[PDB]
Amino acid sequence: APDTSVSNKQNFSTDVIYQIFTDRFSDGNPANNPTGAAFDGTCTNLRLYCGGDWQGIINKINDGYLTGMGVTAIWISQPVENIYSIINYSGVNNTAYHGYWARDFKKTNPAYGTIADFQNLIAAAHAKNIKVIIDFAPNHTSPASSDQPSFAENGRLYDNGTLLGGYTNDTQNLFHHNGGTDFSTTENGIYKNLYDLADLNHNNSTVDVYLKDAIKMWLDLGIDGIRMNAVKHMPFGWQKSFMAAVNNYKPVFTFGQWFLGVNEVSPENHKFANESGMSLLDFRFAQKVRQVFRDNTDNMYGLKAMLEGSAADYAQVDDQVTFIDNHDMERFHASNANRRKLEQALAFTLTSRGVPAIYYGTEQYMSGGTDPDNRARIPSFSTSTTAYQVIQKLAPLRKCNPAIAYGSTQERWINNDVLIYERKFGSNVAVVAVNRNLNAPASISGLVTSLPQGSYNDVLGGLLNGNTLSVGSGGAASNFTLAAGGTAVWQYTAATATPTIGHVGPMMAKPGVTITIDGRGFGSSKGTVYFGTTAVSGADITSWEDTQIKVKIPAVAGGNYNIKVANAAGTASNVYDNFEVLSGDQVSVRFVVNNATTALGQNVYLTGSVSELGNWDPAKAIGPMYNQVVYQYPNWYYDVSVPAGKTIEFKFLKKQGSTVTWEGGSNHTFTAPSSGTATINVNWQP
Ligand SMILES: OC[C@H]1O[C@@H]2O[C@H]3[C@H](O)[C@@H](O)[C@@H](O[C@H]4[C@H](O)[C@@H](O)[C@@H](O[C@H]5[C@H](O)[C@@H](O)[C@@H](O[C@H]6[C@H](O)[C@@H](O)[C@@H](O[C@H]7[C@H](O)[C@@H](O)[C@@H](O[C@H]8[C@H](O)[C@@H](O)[C@@H](O[C@H]9[C@H](O)[C@@H](O)[C@@H](O[C@H]1[C@H](O)[C@H]2O)O[C@@H]9CO)O[C@@H]8CO)O[C@@H]7CO)O[C@@H]6CO)O[C@@H]5CO)O[C@@H]4CO)O[C@@H]3CO
Ligand SMILES: OC[C@H]1O[C@@H]2O[C@H]3[C@H](O)[C@@H](O)[C@@H](O[C@H]4[C@H](O)[C@@H](O)[C@@H](O[C@H]5[C@H](O)[C@@H](O)[C@@H](O[C@H]6[C@H](O)[C@@H](O)[C@@H](O[C@H]7[C@H](O)[C@@H](O)[C@@H](O[C@H]8[C@H](O)[C@@H](O)[C@@H](O[C@H]9[C@H](O)[C@@H](O)[C@@H](O[C@H]1[C@H](O)[C@H]2O)O[C@@H]9CO)O[C@@H]8CO)O[C@@H]7CO)O[C@@H]6CO)O[C@@H]5CO)O[C@@H]4CO)O[C@@H]3CO
Ligand SMILES: OC[C@H]1O[C@@H]2O[C@H]3[C@H](O)[C@@H](O)[C@@H](O[C@H]4[C@H](O)[C@@H](O)[C@@H](O[C@H]5[C@H](O)[C@@H](O)[C@@H](O[C@H]6[C@H](O)[C@@H](O)[C@@H](O[C@H]7[C@H](O)[C@@H](O)[C@@H](O[C@H]8[C@H](O)[C@@H](O)[C@@H](O[C@H]9[C@H](O)[C@@H](O)[C@@H](O[C@H]1[C@H](O)[C@H]2O)O[C@@H]9CO)O[C@@H]8CO)O[C@@H]7CO)O[C@@H]6CO)O[C@@H]5CO)O[C@@H]4CO)O[C@@H]3CO
Ligand SMILES: OC[C@H]1O[C@H](O[C@H]2[C@H](O)[C@@H](O)[C@@H](O)O[C@@H]2CO)[C@H](O)[C@@H](O)[C@@H]1O
Ligand SMILES: [Ca+2]
Ligand SMILES: [Ca+2]
Ligand SMILES: [Ca+2]
Repeated sequence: APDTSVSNKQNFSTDVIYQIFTDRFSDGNPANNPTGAAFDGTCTNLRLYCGGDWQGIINKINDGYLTGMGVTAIWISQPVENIYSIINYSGVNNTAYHGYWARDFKKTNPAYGTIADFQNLIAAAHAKNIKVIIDFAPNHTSPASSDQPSFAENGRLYDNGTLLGGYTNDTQNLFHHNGGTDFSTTENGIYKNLYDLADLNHNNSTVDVYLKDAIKMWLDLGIDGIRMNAVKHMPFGWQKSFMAAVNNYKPVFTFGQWFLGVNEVSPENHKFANESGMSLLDFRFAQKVRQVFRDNTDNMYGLKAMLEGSAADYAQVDDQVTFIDNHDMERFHASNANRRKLEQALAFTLTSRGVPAIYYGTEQYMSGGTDPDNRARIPSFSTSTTAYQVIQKLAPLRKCNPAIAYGSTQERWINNDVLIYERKFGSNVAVVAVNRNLNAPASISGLVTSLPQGSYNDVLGGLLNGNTLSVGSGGAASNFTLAAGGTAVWQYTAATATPTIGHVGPMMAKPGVTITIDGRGFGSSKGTVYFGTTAVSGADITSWEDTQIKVKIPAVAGGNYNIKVANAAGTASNVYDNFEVLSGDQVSVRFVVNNATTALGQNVYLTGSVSELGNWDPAKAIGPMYNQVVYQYPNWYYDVSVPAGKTIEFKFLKKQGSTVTWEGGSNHTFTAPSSGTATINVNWQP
């Protein structure tokens, strides 16, 4: 199938995700509704179950609501069994309607449906060219009272019905007992409880092996993607090991939730997206959008800065899942705000780089404050809304115009309130004009584009007061007036002659695993694939078509390789960098070094004889390591993904900037577990 096929689990850049709060979408089966104090059929008490389930999703998939909108993928609440308790938080009853309080990762949440129901949902979706993404929160189980065991379900973790352990009397140390996080530091938010939620200990072999086995069941069930909950609250090294487990089995597009506040630009976050094996929800993008289009706290120069910066900071900016709101923030549409603000933010998002995600009901102009007022039941299934039509008109462009799915992004015209940007990929172009100023039109002169000479009709058909464009020679557009609150889209599509790679997934795996290379101009006859200088052709190239190529990763040494391809004629494509070839199956190992004294600003890192540890290159060292929670300075610790069963030599370094101090003596050595976890403890050698 082609790159845009529903069968493409490794690429969502040509799709448009619709995030569904399962309980608040559609109750397709009243028979599975919880009862009594745990239920409110009228969905007035937004903290109880409202009855929304998987059958309801199936129904809306079958009645054209989602298809008619151009939605090609859905992101649903965590499907696993949650606790059944009703939690009283200061006179307020609560339930796990949101699916974030897991109790058994190998079972379904009855409220949502059964295993069969889930299977039916997968089949119904795939039958309508709709991919299924599931939320997965392996950070914790549920709320628990380390003091009072009778509280809730004591954060009890079950394994397909078999109790593994609870928060109280945690002799096995399935959980963390480091108190609660104040979000003061990254390490603080990782090894301490998220609120009162029982923090799972991924360095516990039973926990590590359990979770990995769990996701495998869901993969076997047919999921096309994973949305990892609170990734900034789990060990990065462990998550890499988790992603390797997924990629080395059945790779599916995975993105994590790493919240970013207004104006927050974090290198840690960039590094995670660039090296974890998963992408992220674009909070940087979402927060700037809200400033620019919703709150009026930044102008188009901020949007432009975000677009340029993000393209340079994220190795795979096209893998970042964009959005304008979600279940953890005020609904984008303010009760008395001008609807055009939402329509414009949506139009911008749908035509921008990455993977667009639309919070359910956005298209019905739902308003609401923070939890749980942002999770009201969808008020209508109308297709006549302006927002609904904007999506219906733009969403499909991600499939028919590779410029929008894989194209670069360039600012072509700009001022305080106006942004005109261009997307380009092969013989495809798209230009988007946006005037956020709802009371003042703008005069556009001097606009230059990559569009071929001619007249271009607004794809939105003037729905958002757009207009026709006139392109002359050199691609210079004739003067035009951009209406107040105007938004227009102009495009050009044609067959691409030369091989051009627009996407690669997954971006991290061990040799032998099959990767998907998408783009255009590959030709119909098998060509060549390059991993760095290594050439791959013939049998290992499972399939080759103009837009998609499936090839097995060659048995090259672990490392970072640049991906390139050549058509049958020998014509080379562009280079898609940052591909990580694993040294093999991975395991999460905790490295601990004692007595590593440093000065303020100086940190300790880990370097080793394998690519997973940077092959002795300080620039590629692992860290900086932690020294507050699990161990205290001068003791340092860190959880790293390493090649399972390999004898590895390592050493520690002290670094300030790029200046590096090597641990003295000889190399430390150890053999990585064949499965599960392990902890290596050593003293820093002078
Ligand atoms: O059971 C807990 C909830 O679980 C479910 O939520 C999940 C999220 O849906 C999921 O997407 C993900 O999101 C979390 C993310 O992983 C974290 O990194 C972090 O993300 C950022 C956060 O979103 C930002 O808003 C911000 O937080 C700051 C906050 O904005 C700021 O105001 C302040 O917060 C303090 C409040 O101001 C103060 O009033 C008090 O809050 C109380 C709260 O009022 C009270 O009602 C009670 O909260 C209950 C809640 O009412 C319940 O509904 C239930 O929520 C569950 C959700 O419904 C699920 O969807 O349980 C809650 C907790 O028991 O208690 C609160 C605190 O005791 O204190 C606030 C904290 O000081 O400061 C914060 C921090 O700066 O920054 C974050 C990044 O640093 O949080 C995301 C949302 O939790 O994971 C969730 C967990 O599965
Ligand atoms: O949340 C706290 C801060 O978080 C963020 O900081 C991160 C850093 O930016 C990042 O680089 C990294 O830091 C690591 C650092 O790089 C490593 O070197 C290592 O540090 C260890 C150090 O090498 C060891 O020598 C030792 O430090 C000793 C230190 O040498 C010695 O002087 C003494 O320290 C005393 C202070 O000198 C003294 O002044 C006082 O400290 C006060 C502090 O002066 C005061 O301002 C106040 O600090 C605030 C701070 O101002 C706030 O901005 C906020 O800081 C956060 C950063 O902004 C974030 O970027 O909160 C702070 C807490 O109040 O209060 C301090 C105490 O009241 O007393 C000190 C003790 O006598 O002793 C120390 C200890 O032996 O140990 C170092 C680590 O223990 O590790 C660093 C972090 O682990 O990571 C940071 C967090 O992720
Ligand atoms: O492929 C090459 C090697 O790559 C890998 O090596 C990595 C290290 O394992 C790893 O630890 C890290 O190294 C850093 C080190 O940990 C830090 O401590 C520091 O090192 C500096 C050191 O602390 C300083 O004192 C100084 O070293 C001086 C040394 O003390 C001094 O005696 C003299 O060295 C001479 C030797 O004494 C002498 O015996 C002879 O060495 C022979 C060697 O005995 C013989 O076996 C053979 O060596 C092979 C080696 O066996 C192979 O395995 C292979 O090594 C690789 C490592 O295995 C990888 O892990 O190649 C070697 C060379 O072919 O042949 C040797 C030469 O005949 O000669 C020595 C020099 O003539 O002088 C030195 C310098 O004054 O400096 C050190 C560095 O400044 O920093 C290290 C990183 O720079 O990373 C390594 C990868 O870079
Ligand atoms: O003509 C090329 C020129 O186009 C854009 O410049 C605009 C500018 O953004 C407007 O604010 C206004 O000054 O009109 C200019 C066109 O004359 C691009 O921004 C700029 O990079 C480019 O050179
Ligand atoms: Ca139901
Ligand atoms: Ca945690
Ligand atoms: Ca790249």
